[PDB]
Amino acid sequence: LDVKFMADTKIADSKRAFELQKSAFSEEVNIKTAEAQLAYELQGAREQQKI
Amino acid sequence: AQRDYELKKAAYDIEVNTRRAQADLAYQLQVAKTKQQIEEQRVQVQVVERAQQ
Repeated sequence: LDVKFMADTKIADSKRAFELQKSAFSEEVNIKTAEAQLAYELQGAREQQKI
Repeated sequence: AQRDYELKKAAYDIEVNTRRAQADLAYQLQVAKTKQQIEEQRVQVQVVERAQQ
């Protein structure tokens, strides 16, 4: 069991690095996703002006 | 590797969506400009009509 708990800690430290980086990357994806969705209105409203 | 691709996709999608929005609304703008010329002459008939009356 002593070796077991130590093994579980190293698995957790590996988990930690991964989930942390997922979050960092998801922020970037989420940010540019919103822009991609709403750009049609940013341009659409701007074009209604001339129309 | 996924992130590296996802960001370029979103970046290109801004331009594609932007250009699509322009092309989509480009028709009605000209329809307005064309009607602008037409209405002038539609009511110009009223002036000529009244002048003969």
